[PDB]
Amino acid sequence: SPAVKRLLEEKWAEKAVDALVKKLKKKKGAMEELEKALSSPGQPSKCVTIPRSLDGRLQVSHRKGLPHVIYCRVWRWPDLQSHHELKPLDICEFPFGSKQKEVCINPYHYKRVES
Amino acid sequence: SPAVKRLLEEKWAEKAVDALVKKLKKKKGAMEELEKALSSPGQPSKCVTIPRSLDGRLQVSHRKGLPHVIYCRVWRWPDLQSHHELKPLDICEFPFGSKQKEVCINPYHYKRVES
DNA sequence: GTATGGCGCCATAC
DNA sequence: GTATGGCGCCATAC
Ligand SMILES: [Zn+2]
Ligand SMILES: [Zn+2]
Repeated sequence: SPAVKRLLEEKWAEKAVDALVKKLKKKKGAMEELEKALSSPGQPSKCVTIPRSLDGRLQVSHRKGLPHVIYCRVWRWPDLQSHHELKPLDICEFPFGSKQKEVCINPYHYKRVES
Repeated sequence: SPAVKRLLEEKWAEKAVDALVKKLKKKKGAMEELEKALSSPGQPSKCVTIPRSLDGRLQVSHRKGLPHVIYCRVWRWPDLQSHHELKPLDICEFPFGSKQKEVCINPYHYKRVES
């Protein structure tokens, strides 16, 4: 209940972290990994995963988009448009490209590239 | 293209009339019936129908709600909450209650009842 | 029971 | 081809 506020158009992201924290409060020690990672981009951070839809897309308060794009745009670049502006760092084990069963929504595992 | 502007949070209704006009430009003389009806509540008005979903609900720019509630709230009471505040007039042949195959979204075929 | 909202699937706009 | 968005179906909150 207060985890959402601490992790935090504003009312749409609020609905998005909400969608997220519900998935993370269920995973083991998962909320903890994320709270630390919002603090330091340079400090090492563990992967925080959510399940992957067949589509790839995640729908949040009736808007539908890719998960790492969503949570980056909540926590880093609010002007972020599409996944092309994103690229995964070398740190991350479950990037969106990976097509693996889970997908990392830790916002600092990706850098923004304006092509 | 200009029909939408003439029939006309504002940018969500704009997306809704858009969803609508596309269905009406396909029906025969249907756009015409609606243009007249936005003018006069007291003047007699023909039914303007759209298809009915099994659910009943209509999704518009990612929000989902009942059709007569949507188009009433666009064109009459913007503070309208649920379908309980609505009741169909005696004029209408395809009210939402009717569960018929089409459904009348002419905003003036319904009156608002605060219970 | 009713209300509400996401996902897989599909249809349509570039 | 990629992007985008609605509907039927289902799962969950009252
Ligand atoms: Zn990662
Ligand atoms: Zn009618």
